[PDB]
Amino acid sequence: PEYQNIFTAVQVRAPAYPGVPLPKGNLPRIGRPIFSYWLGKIGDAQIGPIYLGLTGTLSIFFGLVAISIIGFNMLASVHWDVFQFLKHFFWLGLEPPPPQYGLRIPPLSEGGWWLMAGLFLTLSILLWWVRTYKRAEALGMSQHLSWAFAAAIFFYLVLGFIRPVMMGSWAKAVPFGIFPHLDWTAAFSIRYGNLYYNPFHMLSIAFLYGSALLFAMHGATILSVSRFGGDREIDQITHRGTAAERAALFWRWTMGFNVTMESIHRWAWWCAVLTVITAGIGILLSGTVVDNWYLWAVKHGMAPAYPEVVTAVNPYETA
Amino acid sequence: TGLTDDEAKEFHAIFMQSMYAWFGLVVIAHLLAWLYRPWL
Amino acid sequence: TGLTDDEAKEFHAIFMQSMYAWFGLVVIAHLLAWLYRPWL
Amino acid sequence: TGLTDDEAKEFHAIFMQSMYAWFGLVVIAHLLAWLYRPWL
Amino acid sequence: TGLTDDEAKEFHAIFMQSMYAWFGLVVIAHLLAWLYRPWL
Amino acid sequence: FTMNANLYKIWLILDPRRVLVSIVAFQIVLGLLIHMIVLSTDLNWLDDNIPVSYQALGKK
Amino acid sequence: FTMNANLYKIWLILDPRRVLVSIVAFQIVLGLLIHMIVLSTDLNWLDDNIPVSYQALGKK
Amino acid sequence: TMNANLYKIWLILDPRRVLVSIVAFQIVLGLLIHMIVLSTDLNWLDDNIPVSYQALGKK
Amino acid sequence: NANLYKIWLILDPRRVLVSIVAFQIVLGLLIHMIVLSTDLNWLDDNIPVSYQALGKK
Amino acid sequence: TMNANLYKIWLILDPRRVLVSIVAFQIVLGLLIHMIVLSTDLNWLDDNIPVSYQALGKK
Amino acid sequence: FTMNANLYKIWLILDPRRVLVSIVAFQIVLGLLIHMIVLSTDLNWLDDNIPVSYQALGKK
Amino acid sequence: SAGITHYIDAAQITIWAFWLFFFGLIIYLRREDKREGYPLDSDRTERSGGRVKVVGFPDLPDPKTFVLPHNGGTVVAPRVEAPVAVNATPFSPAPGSPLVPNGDPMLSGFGPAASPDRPKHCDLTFEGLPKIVPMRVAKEFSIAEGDPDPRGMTVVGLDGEVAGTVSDVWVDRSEPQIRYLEVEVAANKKKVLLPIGFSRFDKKARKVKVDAIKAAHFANVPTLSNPDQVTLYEEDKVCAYYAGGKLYATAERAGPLL
Amino acid sequence: AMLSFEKKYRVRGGTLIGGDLFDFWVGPFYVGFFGVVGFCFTLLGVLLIVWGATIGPTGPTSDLQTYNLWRISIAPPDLSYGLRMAPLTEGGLWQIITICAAGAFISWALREVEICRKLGIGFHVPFAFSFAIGAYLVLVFVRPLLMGAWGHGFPYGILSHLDWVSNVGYQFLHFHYNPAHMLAISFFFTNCLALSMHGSLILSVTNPQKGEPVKTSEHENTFFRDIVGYSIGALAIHRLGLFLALSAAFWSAVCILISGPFWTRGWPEWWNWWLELPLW
Ligand code: BCL
Ligand code: BCL
Ligand code: BCL
Ligand code: BCL
Ligand code: BCL
Ligand code: BCL
Ligand SMILES: CC[C@H]1c2cc3[nH]c4c(c3C)C(=O)[C@H](C(=O)OC)c4c3nc(cc4[nH]c(cc(n2)[C@@H]1C)c(C(C)=O)c4C)[C@@H](C)[C@@H]3CCC(=O)OC/C=C(\C)CCC[C@H](C)CCC[C@H](C)CCCC(C)C
Ligand SMILES: CC[C@H]1c2cc3[nH]c4c(c3C)C(=O)[C@H](C(=O)OC)c4c3nc(cc4[nH]c(cc(n2)[C@@H]1C)c(C(C)=O)c4C)[C@@H](C)[C@@H]3CCC(=O)OC/C=C(\C)CCC[C@H](C)CCC[C@H](C)CCCC(C)C
Ligand SMILES: CC(C)=CCC/C(C)=C/CC/C(C)=C/CC/C(C)=C/CC/C(C)=C/CC/C(C)=C/CC/C(C)=C/CC/C(C)=C/CC1=C(C)C(=O)c2ccccc2C1=O
Ligand SMILES: COC(C)(C)C/C=C/C(C)=C/C=C/C(C)=C/C=C/C(C)=C/C=C\C=C(C)\C=C\C=C(C)\C=C\C=C(C)\C=C\CC(C)(C)OC
Ligand SMILES: [Ca+2]
Ligand SMILES: [Ca+2]
Ligand SMILES: [Ca+2]
Ligand SMILES: [Ca+2]
Ligand SMILES: [Ca+2]
Ligand SMILES: [Fe+3]
Repeated sequence: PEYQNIFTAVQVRAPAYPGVPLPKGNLPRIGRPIFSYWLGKIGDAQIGPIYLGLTGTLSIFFGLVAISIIGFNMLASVHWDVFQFLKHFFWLGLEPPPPQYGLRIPPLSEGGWWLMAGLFLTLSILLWWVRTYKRAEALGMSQHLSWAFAAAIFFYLVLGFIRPVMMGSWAKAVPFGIFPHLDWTAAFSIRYGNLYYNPFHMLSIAFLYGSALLFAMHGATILSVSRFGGDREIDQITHRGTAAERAALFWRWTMGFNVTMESIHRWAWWCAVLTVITAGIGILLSGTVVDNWYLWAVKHGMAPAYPEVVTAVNPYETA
Repeated sequence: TGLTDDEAKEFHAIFMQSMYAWFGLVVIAHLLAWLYRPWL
Repeated sequence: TGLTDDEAKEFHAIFMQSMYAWFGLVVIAHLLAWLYRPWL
Repeated sequence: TGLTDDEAKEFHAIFMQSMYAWFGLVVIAHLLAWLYRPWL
Repeated sequence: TGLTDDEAKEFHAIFMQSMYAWFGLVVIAHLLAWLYRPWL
Repeated sequence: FTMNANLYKIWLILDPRRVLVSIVAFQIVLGLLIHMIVLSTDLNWLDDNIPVSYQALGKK
Repeated sequence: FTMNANLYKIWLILDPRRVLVSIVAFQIVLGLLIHMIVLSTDLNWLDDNIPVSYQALGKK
Repeated sequence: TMNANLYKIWLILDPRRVLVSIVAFQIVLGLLIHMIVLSTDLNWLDDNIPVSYQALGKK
Repeated sequence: NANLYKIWLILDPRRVLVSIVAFQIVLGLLIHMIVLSTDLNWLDDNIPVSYQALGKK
Repeated sequence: TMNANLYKIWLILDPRRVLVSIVAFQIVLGLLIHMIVLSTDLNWLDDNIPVSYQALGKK
Repeated sequence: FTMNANLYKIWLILDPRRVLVSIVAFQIVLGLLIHMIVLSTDLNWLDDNIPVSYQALGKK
Repeated sequence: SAGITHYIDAAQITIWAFWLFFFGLIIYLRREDKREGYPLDSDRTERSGGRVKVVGFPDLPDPKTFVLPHNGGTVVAPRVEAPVAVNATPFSPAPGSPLVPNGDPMLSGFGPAASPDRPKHCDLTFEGLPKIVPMRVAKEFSIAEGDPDPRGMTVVGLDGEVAGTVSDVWVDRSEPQIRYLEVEVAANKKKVLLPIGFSRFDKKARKVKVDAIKAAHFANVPTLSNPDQVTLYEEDKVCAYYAGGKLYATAERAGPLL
Repeated sequence: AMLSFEKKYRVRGGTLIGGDLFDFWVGPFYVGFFGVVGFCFTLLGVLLIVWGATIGPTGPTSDLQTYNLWRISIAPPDLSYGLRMAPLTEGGLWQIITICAAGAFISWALREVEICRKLGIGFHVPFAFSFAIGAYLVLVFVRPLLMGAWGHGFPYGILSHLDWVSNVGYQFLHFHYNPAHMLAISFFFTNCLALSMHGSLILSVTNPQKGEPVKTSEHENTFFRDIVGYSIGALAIHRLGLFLALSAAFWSAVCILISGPFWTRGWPEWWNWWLELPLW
């Protein structure tokens, strides 16, 4: 019956803290920070202000462009009739260029807007990684986001520049819509064996799990010992305490081994990065490498073998 | 900002020029090419 | 709230007027509209 | 807000001449295209 | 804001020169373009 | 405005900034909304009828 | 106004501002919804009939 | 007509909001035009003339 | 042009600057594309000759 | 014509941010140029020159 | 309102604001929801039938 | 893959790659995992696992140098630590047997209410002033517009019966979040910091029940050296107490139910 | 053995349903009333399964029967024996294992609790673990029941259990459109993003730039207050986390409890109620 740190019960407030000032080059921060009791009944109720440098704008701009394309072309589809646009929303989208112009600039119509819009969600995305490392260390901060961001941004390119363009196919590159995009993953699994057989996916999974696992534990753990300032990890990292005392101990008399209020945060950043890493891996192999991972698998002695209560015939042979 | 009026311009020129090394390097690249493969 | 009766009318009058400027502006829009391609 | 009547009227004036700057440059824009490629 | 009329005015011309510089640099871009392959 | 003359009162409860700005947006959007919903099915002067010759006849 | 007589006490329990800005939207939305829904199937005056076939007669 | 009583406008509306909001609107809107138009019949880039210098020169 | 100067007393010049620079970078990268995509793909399609078509073959 | 007035800019804009970032701006674009010319315009490598590098090589 | 005599007490346990505005949403949804159900199925009085198609006869 | 060697191609190489560098990085972590708390203490048991190495397979890493904030000493890791006391007696001499909290456990400072001796220097904010302070100096603050102000709420033992009340709710200059509540006890007429984390709000009756320690225990609550600010050392100190209550405040709790 | 500072927490008792007996440690693990049992199932599984590895498909002789994790897999009984003990060889064994595994996660789960008590801490951990526990039941129990078949669950194959999904997944064609699977997926993603941020940030403040101080929240709470504009807060992250994950699970849990016993058409269709709205 103890206040289980769910939603900050009683809150409090103080003026808008525009963060630690920045050196000679970091333009002025911008915004008149706001407060939201609700949002704040979970976290730092203050809102903003936010920075906006060159890449900051430069990137944001290159952002709300593809959107203004992948967004436009899409609406066009349902002949500028929003009503249905609203209906066939989750279905709509913008497809890539036809297998002909494999790499050539597709016409203003046939998959053109997609290559256009694409490149603008190729830069802005890559430019925003800059809007990190930049605003990152200019805080006296090292780089670990910027890092991961790549690992992720890596996989994104393994779904474009690096592979789709690597197989000469302005098609082999994912569409641009929830469902259709939801289909690309579907389509892919097929066109090439069946991904469940490409290790680097069955791998990249365990990770997307671990993260779904760990940052899910340490999120609790912290909480469990959040009374003992566990949440204050920062210092716990430096000057330990009963927090990291009670915590790690848990896992010690649980799964045996254990670690530190520091270490964990490591595996964290790792499993995560070691996810999109393995992602873009398979996705890169699958295409210009093995064509059917199911065959691959068994051909390596991997793929299992069950009895056979059902089998069919083969027209191409008897006929 | 972060500068004055003298040391400031010292840079204006110092770099302005250098850059032209490029524009020039680029132009040799754009002209030497044109001579090679005519693009249109 | 934050305002009193005295400027309550002033903001009231300045805004009300303009509103009718658009109502006349757009009514006219729908006029040339009907002129061009009649609808329903 | 953040100002008084004085600074206010001055802005509005110059701010207008700048708006008619557009309408004129854009209307003349439309017209030039209107002559070339007729829409409707 | 954060400046007076003096320092401000100066900025207005200096960048203005470089601004039209664009209108000019890009006008020569088109005019020589329209020359090459007429569009519309 | 036979009755909407006694409305003067409203302004204190209805903040000027909240009512002014917010309504200039609803218009800025619906503006496009309409032209889009109408441009979509009703009639499309853009691709509905001539002048549409230059596109086909003028093209090749 | 069988009940509208004593109904005045209503302003007292219901926030003037909360109820005023609320109908402001419900009406603003209900109406855009109704013209959206009716116009969809019932009578789509837009792409439905007359006066002339701007598309049909004009396009061709 | 409007201007005389419209200076009082900036007396409630910040100059920055109008200066900032308008630029954003004029350009995104400007863009959604050639854009929604370009994809429309009166396309100009690859639609018609001048003489098919591409079709002629290419082949 | 006369009265245009007063704008610098309310809006941070640096802002509009970096704002403009980013605006002309995407646009240009856009236009050259929005056109090279449709109008005249001056790069690959018409000139000078097909060293690849008439050559590779 | 306009060269003289501009030098006063350095005080207002930091050299490092503008200089090193451009260092990239210049490098990024030139990489994505061969990227566009190489991808579509012409493939100076496998284009013209006896593409029979493997037709006369694999043999 | 016979209950009233014995029904007044309800309001000491049920906050006026909590139940008043609350039911206001309930009435608003169910309603919208019902037309949605009936209309959509039973009889779609709107696009369903009579007096007769207007856009269909005027279109062709 | 389990038998030995079968197929042979390219991609299958790489699967070996990552699934190698993994077993490398895995160790990296292992080491980085060991920084603090290492090496182990007793021989109550040996290292469970495949290869029972001296002390952990990954040779303990080297010292790490933590450059603390302004006006702050420097910390490193690993960093040998001075053995502590064990105010308890082993229920059994058997390795792995529990240690009973001699005398009054509530303060015997053991397990359920034990703790380390963090630096005795109030952790400060960005520039200088100390982060966690009472709403006294935290005058530039204000209760969340809406949330019922806790100042004046009468605390109530887990036994139910009152146990003093409250005073200043120690906010923070770093994050506008309440971290402590001053509790002018009833018997001590003193001040005992209440760890919000342990304080359950009951905005209905102005109360703030804490199912952690009986009303009386608010007297044995480690007293604050200074009321205008609290140091890390004690930051852990006040907390750890109530903590014990979780397994002390009642004979019931500690002992099994079935 | 004990940690540098563990030696001072190993109080006596704190157990749940009894356990003041085996209330001791071994290596770095606390036993109690649950560390004990879980073990049982463990070998009467980890090894009981070995029997399976031994037996295989046809029999321990069939060329089909192998010893390669990649292939080894214990198959559930045929839908035939609905909600009844199947012949180990034909199904039961599978059930048996599963029988155990249930408790092995119910024990270790509870054991976690006793611990959570000893170390006088919060219990967010187990409570969390439970979801994860549950999602394993509502995916080999809650479902198969509303399918009248135990053998109607899934296998225990190193990768073999993969297909089991492949099928049951396609049983609705584009499983992808399942409303849940969409969200539940989304979470298992968002989680793998925030995580790839917190665990990053921290490891970027406590070990910041060269010749720099162990930064303070006075940075963190701004790090994103700059890039993205706003910062959920520090305490928060360790909330959003559990949230995401402890939801993602419970979601997916729904995701496959309804797929079948609550919906037979291809999901893509479910998405129709949308279209058919008397509006567009
Ligand atoms: C479309 C048919 C024509 C064609 C017609 C045109 C037309 C018409 C125009 C261009 C223009 C440009 N074209 Mg072209 N172009 C063609 C084929 C090409 C090809 C190609 C591989 O085939 C390439 C690589 C280019 C490349 C270019 C760019 C050099 C140039 C500017 C674009 C821009 O807006 O940047 C965005 C701008 C910027 C980042 C900054 C502006 C630069 C100013 C001068 C500096 C500001 C001063 C500041 C205070 C000091 C600091 C300097 C830096 C910021 C550090 N063209 C074909 C053959 N091209 C434009 C041009 O040349 O303008 C001069 C133009 O108007
Ligand atoms: C349908 C077939 C017709 C057609 C029929 C109509 C009809 C019918 C109407 C329009 C209307 C409009 N059409 Mg049309 N239109 C056609 C083709 C076009 C094309 C085209 C490229 O082909 C374009 C670009 C347009 C463009 C336009 C807009 C000019 C206009 C209003 C838009 C709006 O909602 O802003 C909205 C509003 C606001 C942002 C704010 C409210 C305005 C207030 C009064 C003053 C702002 C005050 C503020 C607080 C002070 C600060 C100042 C600044 C904001 C800082 N039409 C075709 C040929 N069009 C409407 C119109 O123009 O009415 C006059 C209209 O009624
Ligand atoms: C569609 C058929 C025609 C055509 C017909 C038209 C028509 C008709 C018009 C244009 C217009 C434009 N066309 Mg066109 N156009 C065609 C083909 C093209 C092609 C092409 C590659 O083929 C291109 C690149 C363009 C590009 C352009 C833009 C340069 C221009 C403005 C758009 C806009 O939204 O302004 C929006 C504006 C803004 C965001 C800025 C705000 C304006 C105010 C007054 C200034 C701000 C004040 C501030 C406080 C001071 C600080 C100064 C600086 C900002 C620092 N056109 C074809 C051939 N085009 C428009 C135009 O140029 O009008 C003059 C126009 O009306
Ligand atoms: C497309 C048809 C032609 C062709 C036409 C052209 C044309 C036309 C041009 C090029 C240019 C270049 N081409 Mg090409 N090119 C072709 C085929 C190739 C092939 C190939 C394998 O076939 C290659 C590898 C290249 C490669 C190159 C680059 C060397 C060069 C510059 C690109 C760049 O972005 O620099 C990135 C730039 C910079 C970083 C900035 C300037 C360098 C500064 C001085 C270094 C930084 C200094 C800093 C302050 C100090 C710190 C040090 C570190 C940076 C930290 N080309 C074909 C045959 N190529 C351009 C060129 O060479 O200009 C000279 C050019 O204009
Ligand atoms: C289905 C076949 C029929 C049909 C049969 C029916 C039937 C049968 C009924 C309706 C009803 C309604 N129909 Mg119908 N209706 C049809 C076609 C339509 C069409 C159409 C375009 O074709 C439309 C737009 C409507 C619209 C409507 C609504 C006006 C109406 C009430 C909704 C409600 O639940 O209140 C929501 C409620 C509330 C917000 C609050 C509760 C009300 C209380 C008593 C007052 C509030 C007190 C408050 C505390 C005081 C403060 C005052 C202000 C709030 C500040 N119908 C077809 C032709 N319709 C219902 C109706 O009108 O009942 C009167 C009804 O019973
Ligand atoms: C057919 C192929 C279909 C498909 C079919 C299915 C099917 C069929 C199912 C899922 C399920 C799920 N799918 Mg799907 N799915 C597809 C594509 C995807 C994609 C994708 C990017 O393409 C994603 C991200 C997902 C994501 C998801 C998850 C939301 C969801 C739950 C997984 C889980 O963690 O259970 C969490 C599970 C557990 C916690 C239990 C295991 C842990 C136990 C308690 C402890 C083990 C201890 C051990 C035995 C002891 C030894 C010690 C060792 C060291 C471990 N799917 C394709 C389209 N998907 C499943 C689901 O919804 O489950 C609810 C499900 O049944
Ligand atoms: C294992 C690695 C995981 C990961 C890591 C990761 N993601 C990251 C990072 C890292 C390390 C970042 O550093 C970066 C980030 O958040 O930086 C602050 C990011 C990020 N991950 C993101 C998304 C994302 N990550 C995903 C996944 C993952 N990222 C992996 C699980 C997914 C998926 C598919 O599950 C998504 C969708 C972004 C939030 C952010 C990168 C943002 C970026 O590059 O933005 C560029 C700029 C724009 C898109 C412009 C936006 C335009 C306007 C600001 C908005 C206007 C409205 C909008 C257009 C709506 C339409 C309205 C119209 C009517 C106009
Ligand atoms: C959203 C919740 C996430 C989560 C949370 C989570 N997991 C947890 C916890 C928490 C909070 C723990 O506290 C607990 C832990 O590690 O405690 C120290 C744990 C745990 N999560 C584990 C695994 C695990 N979690 C997974 C997922 C998740 N766990 C979710 C992503 C997954 C997968 C596949 O995604 C796995 C494999 C364990 C390592 C551990 C629980 C260990 C335990 O209680 O083991 C008991 C039994 C044994 C050691 C012996 C096994 C003997 C059995 C008789 C055999 C069972 C056979 C099995 C059913 C077949 C498997 C074959 C498959 C390949 C088909
Ligand atoms: C032929 C042949 C060999 C046959 C085999 C025959 C055999 C061996 C038969 C025996 C079978 C048996 C009985 C096997 C069981 C043996 C046992 C007991 C194995 C241990 C079981 C077990 C659960 C092991 C752990 C499983 C693992 C590694 C899961 C990985 C998940 C993962 C990444 C966990 C992270 C672990 C860490 C680092 C935890 C520490 C940790 C965490 C998580 C915090 O949150 C935290 C917060 C604040 C401060 C500190 C900490 C902290 O230290
Ligand atoms: C009309 O629109 C209005 C005005 C109403 C505004 C509304 C807009 C809306 C609602 C937009 C909505 C957009 C949505 C929902 C988008 C959804 C997108 C999804 C789900 C995308 C999913 C996956 C996308 C992927 C994987 C994209 C990959 C893109 C790549 C890899 C692009 C690569 C580009 C490259 C490499 C370019 C290189 C340059 C060239 C081509 C020249 O090199 C040769
Ligand atoms: Ca598709
Ligand atoms: Ca027309
Ligand atoms: Ca009509
Ligand atoms: Ca043309
Ligand atoms: Ca060409
Ligand atoms: Fe953490």
